[PDB]
Amino acid sequence: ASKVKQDMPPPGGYGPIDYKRNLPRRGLSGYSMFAVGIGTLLFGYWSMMKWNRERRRLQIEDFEARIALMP
Amino acid sequence: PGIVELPTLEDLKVQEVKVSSSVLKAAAHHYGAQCDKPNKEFMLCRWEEKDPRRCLE
Repeated sequence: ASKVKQDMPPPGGYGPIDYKRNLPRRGLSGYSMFAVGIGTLLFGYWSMMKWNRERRRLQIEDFEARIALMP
Repeated sequence: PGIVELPTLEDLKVQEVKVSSSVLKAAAHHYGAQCDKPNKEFMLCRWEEKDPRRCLE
């Protein structure tokens, strides 16, 4: 005496189902990354130049200590 | 071919310097500043005679 009951889609329909590709760009420009790399290299070069000059001075100092002790 | 002449053990005696290498390294700069003259005389004798037996004094 009841209505016919069956597995049916809801009245109206279903919400949209996405199927198309989604691969967003999400990236910097090439110039930006190249510039960051070059700037990092230059900063490292300057730091290493200072440190190596100081190291050469220290080496000279301890070499002179050896020279003083040699006789 | 000849006899090698060597100084006697009494000749080789001296008041030794019994301080370690760290003490010497700590003092080295002032030591080379103050005791330059005998050290340089000894080194000149050494490099001109080419014989340790001629620069004991």
